Amino acid sequence: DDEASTTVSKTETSQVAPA
Repeated sequence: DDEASTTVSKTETSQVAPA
């Protein structure tokens, strides 16, 4: 829930969207 998009595909590219 840190990055909004998804739990599944939660990688570095996902983490970049907040930080």
